[PDB]
Formats: sequence, C-alpha cells, structure tokens
Amino acid sequence: VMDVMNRLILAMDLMNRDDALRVTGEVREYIDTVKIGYPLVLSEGMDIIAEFRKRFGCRIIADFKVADIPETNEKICRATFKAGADAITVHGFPGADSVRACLNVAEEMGREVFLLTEMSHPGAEMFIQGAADEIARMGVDLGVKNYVGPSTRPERLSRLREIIGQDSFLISPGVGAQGGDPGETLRFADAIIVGRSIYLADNPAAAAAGIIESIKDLL
Amino acid sequence: MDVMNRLILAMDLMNRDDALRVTGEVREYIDTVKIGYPLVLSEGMDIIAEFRKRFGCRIIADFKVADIPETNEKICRATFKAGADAITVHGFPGADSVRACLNVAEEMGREVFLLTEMSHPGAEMFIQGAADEIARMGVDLGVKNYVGPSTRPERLSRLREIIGQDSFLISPGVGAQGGDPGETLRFADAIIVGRSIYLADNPAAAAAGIIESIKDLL
Ligand SMILES: O=c1cnn([C@@H]2O[C@H](COP(=O)(O)O)[C@@H](O)[C@H]2O)c(=O)[nH]1
Ligand SMILES: O=c1cnn([C@@H]2O[C@H](COP(=O)(O)O)[C@@H](O)[C@H]2O)c(=O)[nH]1
Repeated sequence: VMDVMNRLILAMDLMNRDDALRVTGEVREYIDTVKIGYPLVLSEGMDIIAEFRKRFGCRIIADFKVADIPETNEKICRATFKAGADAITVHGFPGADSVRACLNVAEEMGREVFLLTEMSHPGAEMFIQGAADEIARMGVDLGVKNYVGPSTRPERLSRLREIIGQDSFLISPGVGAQGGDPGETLRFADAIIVGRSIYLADNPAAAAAGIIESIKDLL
Repeated sequence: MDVMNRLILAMDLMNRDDALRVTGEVREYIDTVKIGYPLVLSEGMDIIAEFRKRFGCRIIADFKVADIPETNEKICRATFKAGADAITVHGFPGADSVRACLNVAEEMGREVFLLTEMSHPGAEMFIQGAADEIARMGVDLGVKNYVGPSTRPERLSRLREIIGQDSFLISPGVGAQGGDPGETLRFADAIIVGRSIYLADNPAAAAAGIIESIKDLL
C-alpha cells in the first residue's frame, strides 16, 4: 500500500493556483500525499498536477469520483493518469462494469483506483448508505485494494473496514470541518483526509502539526 | 431549453483539433453540444469558450457532479465560470448535494440536469432501484431538467411520468449503446448522440441520417 506520511492526506480544494501552492508548500514537511479534486483542476487545469509534482515530493490522488458509463470512465482515467496522477477515486454506485473499466485502465497504466463506498455528508443517508456494504463487497470481489469511507459515521467506517479486510487500504474524509475526529477515525482508516481545517487556517502548518500531535501515538 | 433538431452532440473526442473539426462538420444540424470530462481533462476548460466563439452553441457540461455539498458548489462555480450553460448532477448522493448545485446555477443564470437512471448495464445494480425516488426528489427540489436512459424506454417512460410533460428530459444511449432515436423521442425532448456521429466515417451524413429517421418528430 502507499506509504502515507503521518497518516495524513491534504485535501487541496483551494481554487487559486497561488494559494494552493503556498498552502501546500507550508505543510509539505508534514504530508507527502495530496488529494487534488475538481475545484482546483477545473480552475487551473490538469497541469496543476505537474506543478505539484515539480514543487513538492507528494503523491497525487485525483479525487474525480468517476461516475460515468464504462466507455467514458476509461477515457477519464486515461486522461487523468496521462497527467501524472498516482491514483483516482471512483464511485461504486454506477455498478461493477463502471468500476471495472477504471480498474482495467489503472492496471494497464500502472496506477491505482480508490473505490468510494459511503460518503460523509448528510445526503449520503438517502441512497448511498443503503448500498455501501454491497458496494464494498463488490469492490472486494473485483479485486479493489483501496477504499474511501466516512469519518463522520464511525460505526459505518468500522463495518466497511470489516468488509474490505485489514489488508485493504482505507482513507477517510470528513475530519475536522465535517465533524469527524482524527484519532477515532484512525482506529479504522489507514489515513485521514483533511481539507478546510488545514487550508483555511491562519497557519496551515500549525494546523497540520496540531492534528499530527493529537494522533502521535498512532504513528 | 430549445434544442435544434432534438439532437445534442456528445463531443467526447479528446483532441482539440478533431473535436472542433467534427463539431464544425455537423454544426448546421445542431445548436447544443454536450462536453464532458474526456475533452475537458485532455484540452482544458478553455475549450468551452472556444466552442462558444466558433459555434455559439449551448454547452452542457456533463460532469455528473457527485461530491459533498461544499465541493459541489465549487465544481459548479468553476464550470459556469468557464461558460457552460448547464451542468449534469448525480442524484444518488442525495438532496443536499443536488441543492448545492441548484444554488450556484440560480446565482449564475444556468441550469442543472439531474441524472436519474443511467443507460449502461451496471445501472441495474444500484441506480435503477433508486431512480424513481431520485426523480421524485428532483420534483420536490424544483428540478426542471432530467437525464434518463435511451436503452430502457420503459424506464424512460416512467421517468417522464414522474417528472411530467413540462419538465425537460434528455436521453443518452442512442446508437452505440443500442437505443433507437425515434423510440427515445417518444419520451425524451432530445436525444444525446456521441459515437454514432463522431466516430462515423462521415459525421455530417451520420447526423443527417439520424435527423431523417426522426423527421416526423420535428
Ligand atoms: O465522503 C466524502 C466527503 N468528502 N470528500 C472530499 O474530501 C474533502 C473533505 O474536505 P474537508 O476536510 O474540507 O471537509 C473534500 O475534497 C471532499 O470533496 C470525499 O471525497 N468523500
Ligand atoms: O447514462 C448515461 C450514458 N451515457 N452518458 C453520456 O452520454 C454520452 C453517450 O455517448 P455515446 O452516444 O457515444 O454512447 C457519453 O458522453 C456518456 O458519458 C450519460 O451521460 N449518461
């Protein structure tokens, strides 16, 4: 599995290149894994991945939540890996063919897929929560090794960990701004994803260091 | 939304020159182009403005927005800043995620298209069983524009029933995925067509042929 420094992944959702680079640079001593999503990519271009690689010693997870038909999913994954992303996130709710399309490209291209199981926001209760255990089981059957699950629902995160097994890699957003606790989340997740609690802080480095201090015995 | 010839081009070529050339070849037949991540992630969001400059066509950004509310808002803002007239949004992530998109669309004078049931085989696993409820959620939220599957006209018909005749419904899965243009237009206001046009030996003839086949419906 990827070796995530300090079990902490920065969710870099600032939408301005200068601010995104400044903040990421400020926390780089604490974090070697950065999640870049559509807020930044659609604002600054896919070349932002190249820029981050050039500036920082960071792996890049492209959080694109791929959710199209198999043929379009393949194209999205190809473009994303061509740009230099180490990994891409993929929704499971569109079904096994859509997931398989992404896995096939990732295999061919030597990169990784993260399967999104249950999401951390309130609306996830409406449809996703009821499908999530089956989505996770589907991932296991398809050979998915990397998963995303919700910090905001420890009971759900624990169940999802059970389903995927201890050998699978699990990362978890919803820590901080959405209400999730770093320590409790790391009982089940390999790494926590943190965005606003760091990138909106007056001192993002101090914010990151504070989170890390609070989980030091878990490192 | 008034779509010329009830036909929306799905421009999923991933090279700028080819995308512009092929769109140019079929421009007399359409005034609405769906641009998705295959083209945008290959050539950048500036491609949207370029299409508007060259063709004046309406642009639907088929981004299938599927994040938490806060991220959805940011995705919609970036997308509309680039000049998209509309954006597609998954309903599966729930009502708050959809509302986030509706808010930005209202603010910027744009439209949200709610994706109800998808057209590929995997849609049967989870989406199909939620789709009627997703459509009712759209109605509850005041959504006026919807996407449903050409490949299952009985499901497309049910979705039309739920949303009513006043709502606007577009439908992909025509041609390559097996759906029929005329049958789909029994229920949808417009059909989305990608590969059957953009992979054709002669895209203009392909478009003309589709339109010929539905001429009585225009
Ligand atoms: O279920 C979820 C919830 N959030 N996120 C993403 O993780 C980050 C959460 O950031 P935050 O710490 O500012 O809440 C954002 O990029 C959000 O899109 C997910 O991928 N899945
Ligand atoms: O349920 C679906 C099925 N397809 N599409 C999109 O519509 C287009 C279908 O193209 P095609 O005519 O080449 O199959 C592609 O861009 C695909 O991502 C959807 O939005 N929803």
